[PDB]
Amino acid sequence: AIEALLHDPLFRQRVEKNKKGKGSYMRKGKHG
Amino acid sequence: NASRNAWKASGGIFDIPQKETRLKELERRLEDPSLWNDPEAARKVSQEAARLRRTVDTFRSLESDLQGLLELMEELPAEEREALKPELEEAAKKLDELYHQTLLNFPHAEKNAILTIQPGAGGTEACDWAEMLLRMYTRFAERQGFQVEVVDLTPGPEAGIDYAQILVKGENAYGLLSPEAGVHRLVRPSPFDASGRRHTSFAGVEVIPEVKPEELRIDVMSAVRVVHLPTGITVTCQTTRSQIKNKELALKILKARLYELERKKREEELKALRWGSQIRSYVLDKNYVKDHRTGLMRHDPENVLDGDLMDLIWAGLEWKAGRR
Amino acid sequence: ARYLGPKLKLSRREGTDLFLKSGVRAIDTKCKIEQAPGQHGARKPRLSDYGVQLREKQKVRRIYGVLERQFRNYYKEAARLKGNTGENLLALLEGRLDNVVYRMGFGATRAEARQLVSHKAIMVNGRVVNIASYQVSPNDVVSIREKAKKQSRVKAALELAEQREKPTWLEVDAGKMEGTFKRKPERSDLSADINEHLIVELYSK
RNA sequence: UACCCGCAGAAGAAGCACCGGCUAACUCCGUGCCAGCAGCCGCGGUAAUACGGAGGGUGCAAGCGUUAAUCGGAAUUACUG
Ligand SMILES: [Mg+2]
Ligand SMILES: [Mg+2]
Ligand SMILES: [Mg+2]
Ligand SMILES: [Mg+2]
Ligand SMILES: [Mg+2]
Ligand SMILES: [Mg+2]
Ligand SMILES: [Mg+2]
Ligand SMILES: [Mg+2]
Ligand SMILES: [Mg+2]
Ligand SMILES: [Mg+2]
Ligand SMILES: [Mg+2]
Repeated sequence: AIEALLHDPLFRQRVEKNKKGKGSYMRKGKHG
Repeated sequence: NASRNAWKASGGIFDIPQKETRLKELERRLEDPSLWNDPEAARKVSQEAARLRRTVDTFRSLESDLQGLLELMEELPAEEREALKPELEEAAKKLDELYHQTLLNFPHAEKNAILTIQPGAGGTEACDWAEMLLRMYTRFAERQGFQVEVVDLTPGPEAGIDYAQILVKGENAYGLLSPEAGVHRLVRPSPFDASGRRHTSFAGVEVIPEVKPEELRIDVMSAVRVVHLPTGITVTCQTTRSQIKNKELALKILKARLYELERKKREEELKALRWGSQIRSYVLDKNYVKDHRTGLMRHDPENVLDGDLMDLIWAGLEWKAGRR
Repeated sequence: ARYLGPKLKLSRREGTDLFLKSGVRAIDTKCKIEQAPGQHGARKPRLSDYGVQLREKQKVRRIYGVLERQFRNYYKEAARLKGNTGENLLALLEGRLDNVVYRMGFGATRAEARQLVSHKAIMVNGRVVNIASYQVSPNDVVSIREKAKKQSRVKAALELAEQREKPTWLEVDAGKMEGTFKRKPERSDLSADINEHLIVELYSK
C-alpha cells in the first residue's frame, strides 16, 4: 500500500510561479 | 517549569476515573470463585487488574511529591532548598517514566524494526531527499544508543540514493519508528534547478517489526537475496562480506515482511466485515517543520534532521496510542 | 416590507439630506453627513456608470420610503403612460397618500405620515383610507379625521411644515386640518437634484 | 363573513444572499497549492479585500438564495439582419 500510494498523483512534484522571475508576467493583477 | 510540571501531572489525573471504577467492577464480578470457574473470565479480570496495578504505584509520586513541594519550594530555591527544588526532579523523572509506559506496552513494540526508505517524484532531487531521510534515522539510532545494520542501499544515477532498507536493533526500537512510517515531504529550493524555485519531493518510509523450501530461491550476484515466490516480495542483502551471515540477515527480514503482509491484511478483512497526505513535512526555506498529523511544529529543522526529534516521536506515539 | 433601521445612515450613503428626520435640528449636528457610513467611511472610491444610476435610484426610493418591487411596478406604470417617463414616475411617487400627507404637513417626516395613514387617521373624500401607497387624485380633499385631530404630533408637524417651503399643487388649512390635492405636480415644482433619466436608464438596463 | 365600534400595551412579528473583476459593497484574525472556493477569468505555496470566522458594508425583503427549464443578450443560422 505504501508503494503505490507514493506513485499516486497527490504526491506529484510541485513547482511555483514567480513574481519577479522569468515566467512572471501577470497580464491582469490579482486585484483591480 | 512549574506550570509544565502541573500540566504533566494533569495527564496522570486523567487516568483516575479509569482506575477506580474499573477496579471496583473487577472485584465485584471477576474476583469471585464462581465467576473464576470459566478461564476466559479469569483472564479478563487479570487484564483488568493489570490496568489497576499501573495506576496504583505511579500515581503516588504524582500525588505525594506535588503536595509536599509547595510548603518548602515557595520562596527559597538556592539556599537550604537546593535539595528541595531538585527533589521535584525525581518527581519529573517518575512522571516521564509513567508517560513513556503509557506510550509503549503495545503489540510488537519491543522487537526491533527494519525501515525501508523509498523516494518520491522529482527524480534527482527526490533521491537526495531519501538520502537525507536515511541520515536522520541513522543519527536517531546513534543518539538512542542503538546499533544500525545497513542492509539495502542503492544509489540513484544522476544523484542521491534510490532505495535503502535499514535495520536497527535494541531497546524498544520499533515503538519509536513505527509512527514515522509514511510520506515525508521536502519543501525546499532545489540545488539542482538553476532557477532555485521552491520544489516539493517525497519519501515513503516503510517501517516493519522484525519478528517455503522449493518456493524460495537464493541467488548470488557474494551478494544474496531470499525471494519468497508465493507472496512475491524479494529482499536483498549486502551488509557483511561473509555470505552465510548475509543470508541469515536476509531470511529474518523476509520473515518479518511475510508477517507484515499477513497481519495488515487480516486487520483489513476484519474491518471490512465490521493518513491521507504526508505525515510530516520539512520546509527548509521557511526553517519550519509541520507534522500535519499531531499538530506540532519544530522551528529548527537542522536539529531535527541532524538527529531525529525524540519529542516529536513521543507525540506521534501518543497519538497512535490514542487511536489504538 | 419597511425600512426600520438607522435613517441618517441612508442619507450619508446618498451624499445628501433625504429629509429622513423631522427638521427641528440640522442634520450636520446629528451625524457626519459628509462621511458615508462604516469603517471605510472617509475613503471615496470613484463610482462606475452602473453604480451612479443605482445610487440615484436608491436615493429616490429612500426619499419616499418605497421598496424595490413596488418601485419597479411604478416605473412600469409610468412607462405605460403617455408623455415623459421619469416625470410620470415622479408624479406617481408624489401621488401616494403618505407623501401627500407629509407635503400637507401632518407628518414631520414621511415615515410619520405613513404611520398616520396606517393608524386610521387620514380621510380621503370623507372615507378613511388606510393604505400608504394609495394614489391621491386631483381635487381629492384629504383630512385628519376628528379622533386624530387632538394629537399634539400633528400640530407639531404642521408647524414644522410652515417653516419649510410650501408646495404649489396643494392647498392646505391648519385649523380645519384638511388639504386639497389640486392638480398632479409638474416636474419643475419638485426638486431638481433628483435625476429621473438615470433611473429610467437603470430600468432599461 | 366582509365591514364598523370598543379594550389593553411597543406590545406578538427580520431574514437570505452577496462585498477580487464582470458587479452595488473592505478590513482584521485563522490557514498556509492544504482545508476549501468557483458562473467565466481564475484565488490558496505564511502579510489571502477571492478559502473559513469576525466586524463593517451592499442588495433584496416575508422572503432570500441554489438547481432545472425557455427567450433575451447572440447581428452566434443574420426575413428584418
Ligand atoms: Mg410584499
Ligand atoms: Mg412614459
Ligand atoms: Mg465594486
Ligand atoms: Mg461563497
Ligand atoms: Mg501566520
Ligand atoms: Mg492572513
Ligand atoms: Mg501570497
Ligand atoms: Mg470570506
Ligand atoms: Mg440556472
Ligand atoms: Mg437571434
Ligand atoms: Mg443563451
